[PDB]
Amino acid sequence: RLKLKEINVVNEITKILTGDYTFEESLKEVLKVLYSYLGVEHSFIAIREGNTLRIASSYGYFLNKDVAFKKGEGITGKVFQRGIPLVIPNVKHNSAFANKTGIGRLLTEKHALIAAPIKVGGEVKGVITIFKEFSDKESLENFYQTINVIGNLLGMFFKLRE
Amino acid sequence: RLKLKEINVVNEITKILTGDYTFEESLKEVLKVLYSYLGVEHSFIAIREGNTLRIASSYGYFLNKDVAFKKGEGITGKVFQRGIPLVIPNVKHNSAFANKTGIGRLLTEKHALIAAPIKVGGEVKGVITIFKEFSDKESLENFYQTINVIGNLLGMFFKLRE
Ligand SMILES: [Cl-]
Ligand SMILES: [Cl-]
Ligand SMILES: [Cl-]
Ligand SMILES: [Cl-]
Repeated sequence: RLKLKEINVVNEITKILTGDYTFEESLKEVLKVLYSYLGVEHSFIAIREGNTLRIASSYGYFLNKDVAFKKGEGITGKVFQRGIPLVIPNVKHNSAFANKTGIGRLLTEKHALIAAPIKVGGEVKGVITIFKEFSDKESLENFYQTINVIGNLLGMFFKLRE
Repeated sequence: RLKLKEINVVNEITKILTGDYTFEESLKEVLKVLYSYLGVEHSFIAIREGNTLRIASSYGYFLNKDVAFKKGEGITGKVFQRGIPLVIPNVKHNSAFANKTGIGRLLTEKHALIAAPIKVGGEVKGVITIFKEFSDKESLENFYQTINVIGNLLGMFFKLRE
């Protein structure tokens, strides 16, 4: 049951983020458990450097990639600017998908992209972006609720670590 | 749509808890938004002092009531002990309901009790307990996930405020 895995992964992420790991190690471990609990094969967390977004931690294909997004740039960039999420089914062939890392070639037709804002005091400080396969648009919409929760936990972690 | 209100209340709670309100005002405001967004008319957040839980904040019937729970004592005490949630339909008539606060006589048969742990580093530091009417076991299960999420946000907050 997916909901059961979602409950458990949220609990586990809270345990990690209330621990004493470094900022970078904490983010990395969150993405690792998204893989091991929820099957998220590729993901990253990008952090604001003023008006630009830079990948701070990654899992899967984004390892050893140094990428940046400007406000309005692609899916992640729009989420950064507006502080509202984007849920994009079959992203491989979506027009707004900027595929800034050539990851598209590595996706299938079922992969969706969900990008959610990370907010502190209601202001966007980062974005979490994940790729995961879905068979129908309804299951995708449900899954977004969980990724939104994780974005919020990350917002509290950003506050915690100043 | 309920899912939409749940998403919005989680965002709002994160905004409150990453702000600068006092510890007690923050907890109270969380319970206030549970009422305003999700219709939760009676609730409390209890915090661990030594090895006992004490009510730190309350809303509705629990206002101005001093109540302590020991590990294993009643429904809230069991969540405290095991660090796993309880979802009790028709709590008014449940054998494990200690009805410490005598709220029982004010509840209808439709009221459920949902109690979720508040964990820091995986250790139980408190419990959030809510009472709310439901018309079927199914919608109760969905609602439980959201209360669990709020317990996790509160865990982050407890870490934030030392
Ligand atoms: Cl840990
Ligand atoms: Cl009520
Ligand atoms: Cl009880
Ligand atoms: Cl027990």
